[PDB]
Amino acid sequence: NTKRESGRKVQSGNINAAKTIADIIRTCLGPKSMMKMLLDPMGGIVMTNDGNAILREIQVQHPAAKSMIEISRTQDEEVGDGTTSVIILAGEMLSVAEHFLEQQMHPTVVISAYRKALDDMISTLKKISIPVDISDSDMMLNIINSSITTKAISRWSSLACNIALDAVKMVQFEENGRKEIDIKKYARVEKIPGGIIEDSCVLRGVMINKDVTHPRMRRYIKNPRIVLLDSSLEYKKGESQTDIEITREEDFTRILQMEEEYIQQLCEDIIQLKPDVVITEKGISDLAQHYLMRANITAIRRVRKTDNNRIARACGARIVSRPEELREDDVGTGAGLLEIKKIGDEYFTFITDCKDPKACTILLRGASKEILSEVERNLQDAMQVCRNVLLDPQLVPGGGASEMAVAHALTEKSKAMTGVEQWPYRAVAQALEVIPRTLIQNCGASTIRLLTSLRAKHTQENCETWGVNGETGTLVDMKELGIWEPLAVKLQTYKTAVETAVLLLRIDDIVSG
Amino acid sequence: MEGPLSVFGDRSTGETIRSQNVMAAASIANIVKSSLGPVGLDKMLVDDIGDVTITNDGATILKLLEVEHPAAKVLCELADLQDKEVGDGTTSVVIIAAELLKNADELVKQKIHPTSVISGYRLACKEAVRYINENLIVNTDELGRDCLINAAKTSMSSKIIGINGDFFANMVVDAVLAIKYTDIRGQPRYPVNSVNILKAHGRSQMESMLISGYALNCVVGSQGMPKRIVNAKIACLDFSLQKTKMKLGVQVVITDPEKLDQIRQRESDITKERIQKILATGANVILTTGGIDDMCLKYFVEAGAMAVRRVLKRDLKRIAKASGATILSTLANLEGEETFEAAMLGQAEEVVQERICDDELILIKNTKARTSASIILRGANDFMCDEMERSLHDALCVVKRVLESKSVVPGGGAVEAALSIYLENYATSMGSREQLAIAEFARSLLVIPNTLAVNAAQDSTDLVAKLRAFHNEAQVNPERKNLKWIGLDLSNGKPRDNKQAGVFEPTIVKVKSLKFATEAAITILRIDDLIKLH
Amino acid sequence: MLKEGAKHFSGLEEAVYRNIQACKELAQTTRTAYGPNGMNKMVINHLEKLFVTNDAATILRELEVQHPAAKMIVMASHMQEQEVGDGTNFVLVFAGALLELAEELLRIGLSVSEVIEGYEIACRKAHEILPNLVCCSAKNLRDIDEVSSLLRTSIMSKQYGNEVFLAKLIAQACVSIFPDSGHFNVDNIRVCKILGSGISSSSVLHGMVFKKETEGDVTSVKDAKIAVYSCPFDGMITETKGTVLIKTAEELMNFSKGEENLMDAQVKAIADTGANVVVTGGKVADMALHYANKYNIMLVRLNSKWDLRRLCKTVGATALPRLTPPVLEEMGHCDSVYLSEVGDTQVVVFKHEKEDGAISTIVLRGSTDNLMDDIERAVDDGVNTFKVLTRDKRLVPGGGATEIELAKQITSYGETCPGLEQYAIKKFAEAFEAIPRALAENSGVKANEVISKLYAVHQEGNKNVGLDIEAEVPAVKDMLEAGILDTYLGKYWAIKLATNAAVTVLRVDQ
Repeated sequence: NTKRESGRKVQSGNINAAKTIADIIRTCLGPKSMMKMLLDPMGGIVMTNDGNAILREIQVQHPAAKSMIEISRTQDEEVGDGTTSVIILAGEMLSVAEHFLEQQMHPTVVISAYRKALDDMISTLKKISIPVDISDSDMMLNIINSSITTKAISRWSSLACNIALDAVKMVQFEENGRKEIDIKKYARVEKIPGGIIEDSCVLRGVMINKDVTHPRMRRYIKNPRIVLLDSSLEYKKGESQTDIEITREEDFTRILQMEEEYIQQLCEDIIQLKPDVVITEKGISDLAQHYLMRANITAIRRVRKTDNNRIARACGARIVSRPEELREDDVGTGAGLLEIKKIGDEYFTFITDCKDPKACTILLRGASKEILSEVERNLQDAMQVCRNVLLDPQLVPGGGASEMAVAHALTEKSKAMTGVEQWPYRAVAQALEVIPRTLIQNCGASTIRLLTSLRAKHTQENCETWGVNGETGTLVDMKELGIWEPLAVKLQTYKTAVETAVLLLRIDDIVSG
Repeated sequence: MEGPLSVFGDRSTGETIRSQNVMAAASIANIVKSSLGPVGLDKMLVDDIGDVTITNDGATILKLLEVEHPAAKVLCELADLQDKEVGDGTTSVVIIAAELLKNADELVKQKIHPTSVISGYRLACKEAVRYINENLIVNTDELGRDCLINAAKTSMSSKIIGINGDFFANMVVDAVLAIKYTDIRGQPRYPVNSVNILKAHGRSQMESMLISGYALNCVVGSQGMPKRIVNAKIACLDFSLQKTKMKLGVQVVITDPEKLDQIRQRESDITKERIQKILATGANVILTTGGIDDMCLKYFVEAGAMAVRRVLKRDLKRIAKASGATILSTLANLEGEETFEAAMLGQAEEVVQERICDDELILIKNTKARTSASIILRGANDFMCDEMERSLHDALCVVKRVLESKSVVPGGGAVEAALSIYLENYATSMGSREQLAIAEFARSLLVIPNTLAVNAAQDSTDLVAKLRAFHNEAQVNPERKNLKWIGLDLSNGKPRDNKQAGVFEPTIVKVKSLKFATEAAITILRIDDLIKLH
Repeated sequence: MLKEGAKHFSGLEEAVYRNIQACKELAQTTRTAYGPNGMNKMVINHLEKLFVTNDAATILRELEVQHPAAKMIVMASHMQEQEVGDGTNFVLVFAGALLELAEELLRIGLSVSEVIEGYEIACRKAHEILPNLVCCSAKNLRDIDEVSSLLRTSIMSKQYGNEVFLAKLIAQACVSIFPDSGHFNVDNIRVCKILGSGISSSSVLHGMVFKKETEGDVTSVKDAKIAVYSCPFDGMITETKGTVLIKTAEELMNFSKGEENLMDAQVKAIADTGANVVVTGGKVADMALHYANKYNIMLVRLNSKWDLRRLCKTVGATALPRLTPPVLEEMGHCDSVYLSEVGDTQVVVFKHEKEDGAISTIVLRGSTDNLMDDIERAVDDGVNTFKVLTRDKRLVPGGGATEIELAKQITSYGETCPGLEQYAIKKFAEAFEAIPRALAENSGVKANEVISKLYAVHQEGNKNVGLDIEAEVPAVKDMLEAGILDTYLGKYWAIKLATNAAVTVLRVDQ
């Protein structure tokens, strides 16, 4: 429409929106988490350690609160964790740096100071990034346990340690000469009903639960060859064309059972030509599956065309129409295991594949229906580590001490790179140290004096190598505390926080058309 | 709101409604001030309640806005006229006219004849265009100290990927010459969007590679089919050969699947026979488009079926017209029943398959009936290749337009600096009432380098300091003078005395921007009989 | 307050905010009051009279406040002014922005005593490195140029436009004659405005300058004894009495005959007792006058309250109206009595010269007193700037170039220590920064353009801003190497006294 808002009032309005979001989430961060309680507008209490569940249900304000969800959903899509971490960084830089730089009135040199701050971050980050062995599970077990122990639930953390550390190593690119981080479609989590953690087997490969659910279908074949159309399946799926009577209820029932009867006639070639797995990307009826029991062949239904390529390249399935009339078959083996387990009347087909482009979804078991989801939550924090240790064997220590170490590295380069640049460049260095100060604020001491003891620690002996505890508030070795910071989170969350703070600085006008 | 609301049509009848629309026009113009130029600020603009967009392109902003004032309205109309011309220069016409429609009602009131202020605007417009044709002081890109290379290197320095742009300078010089697609007048410049630009990630960051002839992005790593045979003849294939589902001839009513089975064994044989009759005709490199299933790909690679599949259609339409090929002279079937003819083939001096950056690409060296060139880049990563792509296209567009107009002008408010001055010097020579028609017009030019400076945090006061310090009174001559200068670089917002940069826009985009910015103040004047309606 | 008791004007908001806010507003007018000025301050008074000035000591005495934090600091600005000359502009503006930085430490959660002791460590360390920033000295106070080199900064601290002619002219009016070995006149330097002969025609007249017109002939000797009287001579007019307009005019003639023979003997008894000059703070009688010409005694027609008290100090006389034949109890001191035409006005000139007992008086000539009474304010602190009580005044960089020279040292010193006093040492280096930021905003550019350069130049001592283009765009002005100097002592007290005031006013909550 016709709408214009004058400058400073909007950029300050960006500050008031983002900082108040950054208030409680900074205290909801880490093992010193608080809980953000939303009272329902229809009555009812909701408190978690995740403000994204809180914010997306409640009325999001317009000026800067809308952009923080957008940078969070990108943060939640990639690694999941750190959505709490991104939003508290940008609003803190938005509050501390901007307001007097608004008085000196320059947007541009602030934006250039973000480019100076991001590059100074990487140089001091790699020097303290410590390589752990990707060929040793216990070197990876120490960091994957650190991400799960943000909660007080640590009983089945080791069950989450066992399955994830070997699956994501098998999840690779389609380029297949490459590692680093897995993709969410190629690494999924689903719960398997019933079961015990003493039967939660380590699955690396892809599971197909649209496979066998009845024991007459395919039993223990090492190459489950998925069979598309054209010799064992044909194109006829219609009707024998009985007469159309508009004044009868039994007419519309007969036309559907005649449709199923030709699907019975398609599977007559499945008896005579003997597949082992047949597929249908349009989905078949359950009554079509009973005649496949007479064929002793499993079905695959409610799937897509791209699901069948990524499994058959992985599990070693040959794309055939007959096993007696072959069609230049695929690889004969890519599978390390063929195992089908049952819960009730539901067989769950597993096949473990080795360094393969599969759309992986792992096995997980708990003890109960609610505690099946607790294992599922633990594997979510597990896969963030397993992609990162695939991404970066090097990684930093820290409990927020690295955030101070980035903050002090800027301050030295603030005094070294003298000029007009240093005043936004030193102001954003002040914004970083507030967050671990708040983590040791919940620990409880003269946290401002500790903040001095943070900085005197940095340049003298150890930047954050000897770091600080964020559950006691004491300067501890973060290598000896066993708590480690994920290096990709140190990459990604800093990259996202500087981009949001640029865009909220550039805006001073909103319209509604 | 000021003025009466008892009458309809929001009529206020006089100085209040003349004070209304100067507020309604300036607020539109104030939006473009934040987003002016490459240093202009991005605005997050909500579309309905949840849909947002981030823009600093003013024409895209005005598409979002819904006018409720004629001062809101005609600024949207005149800016879209320049938008359908180019899309550039639409920012300048909006900001200036808000001051112009403050100045026009004061003086068209003061008629001996009312159009004299308007003709004074047009005389100021024509005084610009004459000296616009007299500009060679700043912005030559048709040559430089070396060549168009000097223009392109500073243009690739204006588009930052670091300190690079040195090897990238030669790409922009080739691009108007590598293309030969017929423009108007048969000019030696040719459109820059027809250039085959390819990426190759992970090598020297400065490095760029020129290829004589067009370069085809063909896939490697999935196909291993015969493609490396060196030829001089190519075949372009809008074709697809599947094994699964290619032929239908039996209805779904017949109760016999055996009839559906026996015609399947004939469709699988003709795909292998199709590539035999193509290779028997005389081709040895064929270029097949995609469209086959994911199950039919894996059979062609390990067993052997000669093709080059899933090639880019955006290159293949260019290369087949470049090499003398036809892709439509034998299409009456999409299966392996017809044979291949000799008129579909392309012509080159040789077709060599060079593997480089671990990627075997098909380089059509010296396409015949038009000899061309292509450029494949060398970055260090994917996103580093993604940055230099956007670094190219703006330098591709600005150099192509300066080759069109021989006389070319500085860009932004740089050219407006002498137009702010020497039109007012021209205004005093006209004498009477029409002087301030030119003078208020030339006064309104000053805000364009000013508001871009604030967006660049340079803040408008050294900008009016330097540009007035250049302009010589004893030497009102621009020619290339060391006694007056007019240039200014906008990406820093500080005057860097340059004439090879990519921030200096040609004559053509500027002279039309002077038309509609003048016309917009004229547009509000065109009323007769301000009334209401019940 | 919860109860009927506890009358107080400070508290949780008011001590943290409003005490500093009151010190902010007094320092708000002194943002451009030291160094180069475009700033001017018109005042109507408790006298309700129009004056413009740039000396804060004239402004702040017109200013009244109920805030004791705002009230206390202007006394400490006087304590620097009692000790050294100009720099009393600096004491308020330094401590004012100092306390604003202390609010920000109180925003974080720092204890007040951590903020109290924080600037105290910073006050001591800065006073250590400050004599290492001595760049020159007044090696020859008899030289006109070395004296004028110091004075150009303090006159600039009133007005940049008159810094060069007056600094010569004060040295031409000889503060140079003092060896400064315990020699400094405080009232025999007293600036004498002569109306007319506009402000560049201001002149030099050593010894006591009296604007009052010389009546009668000149003294019999220049070695004359100086008789300084409050009102020896009178002038007669009267009106209607208790019964209106008295019954005769004979006693009017009888009172008039003895009145002439009274003032005949008054000039006679002064001539008998040895004094050959009479000072009349009252008006001149005609009958007294024509016997004074024959007795060859010089007369002053009228004198104000300030004229007698300088004579009772310098000559050593006693001021009392003589309704008796006067005798000498006044002991004339000056051995040279001249009459000069300054501003074409009969000017009484008294003169004597001693080693540590000399007199040398500033005289000004200008076409407007309301201009010239502010020009003398540029002279007033400049003469007291010579009172360092040393020959070698240990000259530091003038203009404020020492501030960025200090601020490099202090925030480096603030980084090295631990503590919560650690932050206030770093904020103390920020307190040097605020004054040239406020001056450059009167120069015509932003502060961040300027203050980036003065930190980036190096330990240099020379690089600063004036009010030129070199102040504006490059922010480099030779405020050390172009005749712009300041002394150590004025810089030493103004940092000291601003510190002790600001530490004092920070502890109070009542």
